[PDB]
Amino acid sequence: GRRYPFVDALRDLAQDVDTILPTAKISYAADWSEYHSHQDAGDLTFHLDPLWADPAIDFVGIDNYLPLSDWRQGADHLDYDATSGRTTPYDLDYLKSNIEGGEYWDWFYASQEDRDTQTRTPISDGSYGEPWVFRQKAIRDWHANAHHNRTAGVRATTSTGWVPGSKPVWFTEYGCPAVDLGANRPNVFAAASSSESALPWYSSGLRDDFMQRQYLRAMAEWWTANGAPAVDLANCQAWAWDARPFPEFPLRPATWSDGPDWRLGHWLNGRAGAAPAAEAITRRAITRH
Amino acid sequence: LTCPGAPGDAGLRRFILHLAKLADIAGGVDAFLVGTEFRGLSQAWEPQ
Amino acid sequence: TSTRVGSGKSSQKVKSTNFDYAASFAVSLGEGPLNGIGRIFLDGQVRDLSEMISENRVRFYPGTEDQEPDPLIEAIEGAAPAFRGTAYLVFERLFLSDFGNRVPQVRVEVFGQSGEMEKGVTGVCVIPGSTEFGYMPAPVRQQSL
Amino acid sequence: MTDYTDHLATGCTTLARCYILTRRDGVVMGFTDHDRDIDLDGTRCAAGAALDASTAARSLGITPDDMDAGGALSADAITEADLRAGRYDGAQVEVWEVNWTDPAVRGRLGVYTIGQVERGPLAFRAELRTRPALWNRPEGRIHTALCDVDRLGDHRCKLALGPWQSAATVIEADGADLIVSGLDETASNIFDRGVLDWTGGANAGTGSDIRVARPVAGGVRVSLWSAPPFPITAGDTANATVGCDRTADTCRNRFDNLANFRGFPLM
Repeated sequence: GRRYPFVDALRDLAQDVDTILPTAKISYAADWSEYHSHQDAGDLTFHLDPLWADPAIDFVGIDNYLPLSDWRQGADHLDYDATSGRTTPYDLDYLKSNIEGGEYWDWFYASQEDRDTQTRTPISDGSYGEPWVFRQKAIRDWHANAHHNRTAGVRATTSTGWVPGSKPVWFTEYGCPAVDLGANRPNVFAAASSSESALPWYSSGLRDDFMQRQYLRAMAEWWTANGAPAVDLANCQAWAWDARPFPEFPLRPATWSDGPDWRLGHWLNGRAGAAPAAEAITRRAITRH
Repeated sequence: LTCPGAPGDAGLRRFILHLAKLADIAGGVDAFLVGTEFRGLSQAWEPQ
Repeated sequence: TSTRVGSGKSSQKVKSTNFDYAASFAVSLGEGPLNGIGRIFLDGQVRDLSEMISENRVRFYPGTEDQEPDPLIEAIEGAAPAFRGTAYLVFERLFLSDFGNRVPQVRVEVFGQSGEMEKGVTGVCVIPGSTEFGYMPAPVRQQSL
Repeated sequence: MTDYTDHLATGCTTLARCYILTRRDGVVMGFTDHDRDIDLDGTRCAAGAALDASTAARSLGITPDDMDAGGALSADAITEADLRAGRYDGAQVEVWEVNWTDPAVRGRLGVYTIGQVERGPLAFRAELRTRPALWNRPEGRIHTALCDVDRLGDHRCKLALGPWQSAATVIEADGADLIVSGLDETASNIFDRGVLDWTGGANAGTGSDIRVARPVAGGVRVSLWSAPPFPITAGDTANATVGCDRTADTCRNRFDNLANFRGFPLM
């Protein structure tokens, strides 16, 4: 049998925290793959936690950096503007459509070569009459239907998170990387040898606040678009905000990134929040003009 | 918030509980987190 | 104010009087609601916040169209000047007096309504980078290492 | 008009574009280009003389384009007196292109606003300026001195309105100096700088500003800033409106809208 020790320990820990504080709601944030089932041989049983279903944990949460769309689609992505008549290099609708359709549900990359060739391979099951149920993409769907375990490939009737309406999902972390592009890798945070440090595969060196705009607000709209806003819209915390860096004025928002952070040493577009010029023009026209 | 008791207790359980204790000192906290992304730990292969 | 000549003339001439013209200057940066008032100073980017909270906590008015109350600037006049929808920062009775009759123009950084993407987002992680005393609202006076 | 583009490709297309025009009054004249009148999309377009002049001026709003269509004057379609009145002025004309061959497909080639009108004894020429040109006019948002209570009842001004407004009829018609009745002596000098919308007649609630209001025998004699457009009959129904000087003291005395006074009396 495969009872992961960390999860068992977590259940015990949850009870202890609840005892210390009734008010505190305990949530374990998880990878998008972890939220459903991380595909594995013999660990294909759903990674959805029995603990998430369990009462002691009071909330279910995701550290979600799952790509809204994948930048490595070559011409098919945001380089499709001339060919497909796409209006802008950064198009909100297109990324939103990609997540909704099934980014990484039908858009996973089988090989590094696939990323290099800029093509996404569809994944589907239907063996049990069920579509790929380990879809990284499904979250509202994951909440909507209790997801049965798939141990060792073979399907299991029992479902982790047996009640479909489990504790509400939490958008604990989300957002685009500081650099340009990065739709393909939104988990990129500057560092040394750690996993987050690695940049998106073909992302431009120049930083883009607009890419953050492409995530953040569009992602919120996408969640509203999702039929059930299981995710905590109120608590949709983005990855970065701070006091010390770039302190021309304590991380002032309308700046691309670095300011007089040189004494400290910093590199983050995310904490600062940009203001879009085009929208402002339209409202100004209506009233001021 | 010095912790005596047992040295062995120090670690993740201690950290979470210590934070909970700090929250208790404050009084109450709306929400708590366990692990932001302990994926490797989450996939701990186990043989029963 | 005058200075004593001591024995030769009058030794009682010296006085410690402060500079005059302390007033509730109000600077209206722009019409309409405004937010993010920061980095304001007459002669430079900023003055010590810890040292100075100015007058009545650096009184400023956002620009509420429906009504704007008067902190004794229009109140004294009575019934004619209450402002509406004007982003005016009121500096009252705070003459520093380092300057003379002239008072240096004060540049205040403010955010015009905008940032729709920012408006849409509800949360940002409050503190990814944490120092030894990380989240302390009061400045933590530090003894030299 | 997508089919019309297909019709253009076939070459079997007969143009039936109709120049529907909505003025400030909102009366619509089809003025269809096609010689046989065609009713398109629920709008009858009579074959009134089409306005056709020289060559198409087309820029997609980068440059505002005034289209100088020249239309032979049609008495039914247009009246010179109304043009002088300006009811016609400010007209918005939408050019919808239709095919005589196919009635169903109608697409608006352009939306334009008549701006400059030149009249001739029997014919007229008009400039159909694009919407950006009107938008391009600059308000400027100036703020100084006088309160913005301004025109009463403005939403930003938030005037109380109510009691001060009055109803009156004209005892005599004297153009600018017409004597009016139904107005109290107290109302006079409070209606100074006011407006006198005339419900009766062509004006239909359109009122010349009253330059001065002075009470006289036979009812208050009202001196308007300008003579009313169209001849105004005596006894025409009228609406009497207060005039706001906008002096901060005046604003205060009359209405005291401290909440909404854009007044900076002392600087």
